[PDB]
Amino acid sequence: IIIRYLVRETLKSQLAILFILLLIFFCQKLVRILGAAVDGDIPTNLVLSLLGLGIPEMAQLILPLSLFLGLLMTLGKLYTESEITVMHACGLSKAVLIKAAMILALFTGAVAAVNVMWAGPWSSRHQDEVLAEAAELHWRFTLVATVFIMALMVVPLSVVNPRQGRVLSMLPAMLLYLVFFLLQTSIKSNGGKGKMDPAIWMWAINLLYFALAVLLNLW
Amino acid sequence: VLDRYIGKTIFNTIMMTLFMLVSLSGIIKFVDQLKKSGQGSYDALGAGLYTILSVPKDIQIFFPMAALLGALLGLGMLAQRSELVVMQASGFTRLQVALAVMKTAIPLVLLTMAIGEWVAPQGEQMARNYRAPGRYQLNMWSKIFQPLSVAVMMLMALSFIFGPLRSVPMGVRVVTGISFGFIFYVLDQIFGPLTLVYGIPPIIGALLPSASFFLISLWLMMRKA
Amino acid sequence: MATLTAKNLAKAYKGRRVVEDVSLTVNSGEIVGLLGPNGAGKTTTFYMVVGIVPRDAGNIIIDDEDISLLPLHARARRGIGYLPQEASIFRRLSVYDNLMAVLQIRDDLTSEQREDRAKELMEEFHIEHLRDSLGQALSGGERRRVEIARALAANPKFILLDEPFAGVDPISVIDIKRIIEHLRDSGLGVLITDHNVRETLAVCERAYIVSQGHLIAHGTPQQILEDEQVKRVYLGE
Amino acid sequence: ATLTAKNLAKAYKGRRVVEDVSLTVNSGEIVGLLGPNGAGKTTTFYMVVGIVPRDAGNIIIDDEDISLLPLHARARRGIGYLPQEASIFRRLSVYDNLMAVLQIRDDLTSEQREDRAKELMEEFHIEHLRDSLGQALSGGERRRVEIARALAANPKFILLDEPFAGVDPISVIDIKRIIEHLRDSGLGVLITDHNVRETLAVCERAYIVSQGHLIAHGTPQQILEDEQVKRVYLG
Ligand SMILES: CCCCCCCCCCCCCC(=O)O[C@H](CCCCCCCCCCC)CC(=O)O[C@@H]1[C@@H](NC(=O)C[C@@H](CCCCCCCCCCC)OC(=O)CCCCCCCCCCC)[C@H](OC[C@H]2O[C@H](OP(=O)(O)O)[C@H](NC(=O)C[C@H](O)CCCCCCCCCCC)[C@@H](OC(=O)C[C@H](O)CCCCCCCCCCC)[C@@H]2O)O[C@H](CO[C@]2(C(=O)O)C[C@@H](O[C@]3(C(=O)O)C[C@@H](O)[C@@H](O)[C@@H]([C@H](O)CO)O3)[C@@H](O[C@H]3O[C@H]([C@@H](O)CO)[C@@H](OP(=O)(O)O)[C@H](O[C@H]4O[C@H]([C@@H](O)CO[C@H]5O[C@H]([C@@H](O)CO)[C@@H](O)[C@H](O)[C@@H]5O)[C@@H](OP(=O)(O)O)[C@H](O)[C@@H]4O)[C@@H]3O)[C@@H]([C@H](O)CO)O2)[C@H]1OP(=O)(O)O
Repeated sequence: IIIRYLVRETLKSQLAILFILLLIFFCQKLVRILGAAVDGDIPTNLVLSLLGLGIPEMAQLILPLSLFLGLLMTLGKLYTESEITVMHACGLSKAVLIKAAMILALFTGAVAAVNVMWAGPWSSRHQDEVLAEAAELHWRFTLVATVFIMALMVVPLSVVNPRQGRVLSMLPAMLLYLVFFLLQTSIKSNGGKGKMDPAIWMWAINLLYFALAVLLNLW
Repeated sequence: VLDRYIGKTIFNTIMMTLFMLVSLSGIIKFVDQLKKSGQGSYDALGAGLYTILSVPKDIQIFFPMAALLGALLGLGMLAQRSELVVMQASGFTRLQVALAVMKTAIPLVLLTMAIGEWVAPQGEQMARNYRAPGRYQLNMWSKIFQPLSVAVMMLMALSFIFGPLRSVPMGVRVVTGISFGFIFYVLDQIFGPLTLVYGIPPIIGALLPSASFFLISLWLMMRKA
Repeated sequence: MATLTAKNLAKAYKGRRVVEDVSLTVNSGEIVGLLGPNGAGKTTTFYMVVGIVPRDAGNIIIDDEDISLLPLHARARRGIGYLPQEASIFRRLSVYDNLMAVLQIRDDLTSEQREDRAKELMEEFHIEHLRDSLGQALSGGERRRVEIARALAANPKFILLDEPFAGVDPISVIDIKRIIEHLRDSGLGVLITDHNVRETLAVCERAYIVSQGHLIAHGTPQQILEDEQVKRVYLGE
Repeated sequence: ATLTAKNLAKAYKGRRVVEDVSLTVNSGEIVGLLGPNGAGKTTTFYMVVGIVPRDAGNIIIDDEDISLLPLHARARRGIGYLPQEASIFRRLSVYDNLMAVLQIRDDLTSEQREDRAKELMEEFHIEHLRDSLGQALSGGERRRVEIARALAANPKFILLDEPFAGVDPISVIDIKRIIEHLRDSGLGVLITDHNVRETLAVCERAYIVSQGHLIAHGTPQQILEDEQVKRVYLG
């Protein structure tokens, strides 16, 4: 199928953005680590380990954003080549973009689940000791549901703007993505560690985007 | 006149880019204040904290990172509309464009140093009062080298707009500005604190790798001539 | 046999009347150009015949069935084939994969004939030697053999070519006309919107010229040159 | 006044996209650089202008070497290049736009420079656009500002990069008329347009380049007598 090609191009592109986003998030986590290194006088022996121990922490933020940035760049470049506009002109439907995303978002989601189901707790427990000594679930669960939403959300946000701007198409998709993430990050504030849970607005905002994702996709 | 037009293009792009990026910096950290809200007030953080919250983020961080992204998006926006090539094909010297854009950094370092000596430490220190050596030395000398960094970020844009422009799409230049403008970021908060780790003396090194962009802008200026 | 009938088509961008009532009809075995000053009526009226840019007013009828509302999700599925001016060829895919890719979306074909037709379609335009040749490895001269061959692999009527003469090499102009003859010989309408005037009329039996947002001309190229309204605004001798 | 080239050749990364091409244009002699696209037609043209640096050839105006010289140094002497894109100085008015370029000519005094600006504004019938922002101008208007701007630097030879790019054939008379004024003055045109059927009707002689090396040199009348284009280009 062409869908297999759509994924193979995206996966070859997401796997490149993933390295690029890993480096970008490496520096941010290294800056925070280095800042804590000079503030708390944390020894240099394990600063590298902490960088390699916060990877699941960054993974929650990049794995959706690596697929999304991959989807935006791939669909950006495919539309910049005027390939998508023929992909619909040849009898395929916009569902092909969606089904291509989902059949590749199930992968990223499954990996996102692994960074949520196992690597998350795995990261923190190793992060607690680092040989130095010598609720969340509503945010935890919405991370997987983010991938399916954004893969559904990116496919309408990249094919109407590139008529005039190569990167100006990404901005509304990125800003609408950013308004999702910070608001989702903002809401996961009240009732954190422990059994106390945040009020019912985190999934209310998250479900809002899914409705907003379907709303502009059906055109 | 042709240099003055370069000034508005390059300077207006730098100023607008700085403003949009500063809005992003504000609300991304504003929601951080919403996270810390409940001490007494968040609407007050919206009004009183926000104004003195915005100005500091420019000088130590978002000004030079948006300075490169200002010209490399702007001075490449002229080459995006083939303005630069006609500007050069009319005989405006290639060494005069660098004498044009960098001459518009003199009004831009004053809008940085004076916004980094009278309101960046006066406002930010006032901003945290609204929420009621190994470290300083490195930073302080670096903050004196702040005019040189925006003059080099602006000098990096000249090489990136006269070297690797290769009829690129504006988008590519943006991510070049996003990336080297982020490389300049990581090289300002990783290499700067690493200075004490490797024992690089301030009297000789410190934030010079951040200003070693010059040596990254000097192998990007004669490489193809 | 089949007819692509576009009538009453009009749309205003930002409120400015880009195109007014245009009545253009093309049947199978007819090649109609969509020409005129750039920006006047072309690149906006033509696309709405295809369906890319949404239509504000008008009605499109093919096979005695209206398609004006439906985008390429169903407009391309029924009877409309669009080929863009740029490199729509699937860059990161092979020719025996991209041909079938749009050949296998249409459910109205047995899989045994599905694999067969791609072999029969690939040989039609002399692409047999370019079998699994990966895309992006083809010149602009062959970019079209596969680009048209792909857009032909949907059983589409009235194949609307969008500026076929973009990479204008006057030996490519001769080649492109030849493959368009096959599309006309394929019992399909053709709708061209090429920039240049002097070469499209050499292959078009009819030509709907739209200027000032209002369709102005239609019919034989010989009929076109004797009309004053088109000549004083498009050619001027 | 001449703009001659000697055995020009260049490879982007070793492909030899141009092989021993020589172009000679004398003042008042409109010349066209026609042939297959991407085959060397643009690269040879862009090598003359200065966008693509010279590799193994040599370009000469009269006796002065301009091979190593970049575009502007070549431009400051006698070269005026017109890009395919707009380059209308969107955020600058036409009065300022011409006077901005006129400042490059250092030998011209400011008092006489203003008269030169007015001379060109009334020469291309764009004088009423002195107050216009210049952000948006018609295809007839847009090119006239660019040509006035290029003509303001007072070059010896002006090179149009596809002046007939995406233009309606009724304005081809206007674009050619702009070219006609350039040849009316002591200027040397160099058109690089792909529409060979429209460019060739203006040029005295043309150099048509293919697959790296120029194959046809002379008047378009002589080109039709050349068997390469009559058998491999037309048929
Ligand atoms: C185009 C392609 C796209 C590219 C890719 C995109 C890139 C994205 C990059 C992101 C990477 C990182 C990801 C991330 O970042 O991820 C998360 C981010 C998510 C989104 C990211 C991804 C985006 C979407 C995807 C992308 C889509 C496009 C955030 C995070 O992570 O969330 C939080 C984080 N936010 C961010 O980071 C924002 C994020 C924002 C990200 C922005 C992304 C922008 C992308 C733009 C895209 C453009 C297109 C649209 O990133 C930053 O900005 C960093 C800079 C990034 C820039 C990178 C470059 C970008 C380039 C882009 C182009 C290439 C925040 O602090 C970070 C700030 O730092 C600097 O400011 P400052 O300098 O500090 O001011 C920065 N300044 C800067 O950087 C500098 C500049 O400004 C910026 C420069 C940037 C570059 C500039 C140039 C750029 C290039 C330009 C080129 C063009 C700020 O910048 C800002 O402001 C924001 C800034 O303007 C904006 C950024 C600018 C970006 C601009 C980009 C422009 C690009 C344009 C072109 C593209 C920044 O916000 O807080 C936490 C960390 O702090 C922690 C830690 O964990 O380390 C926790 C602390 O607790 C705090 C807290 O701070 O929260 C503080 C406390 O005082 C208190 O207040 C407490 C509560 O409030 C109380 O009520 O909270 C404390 O812990 C412990 O400390 C003590 C311990 O030691 C013991 O003693 C204890 O006691 P105590 O001593 O008392 O404290 C504590 O216990 C307290 O609490 C207990 C209870 O609560 C119990 O609860 C328990 O459990 C809880 C857990 O369950 C929770 O989970 C926890 O609470 C605890 O565990 C707790 O124990 C009490 O117990 P009880 O008593 O009650 O019982 C107890 O008594 C006590 O009270 C606790 O235990 C301590 C440490 O642990 C000590 O050990 O520090 C984080 O939580 P966490 O990390 O998750 O944990």
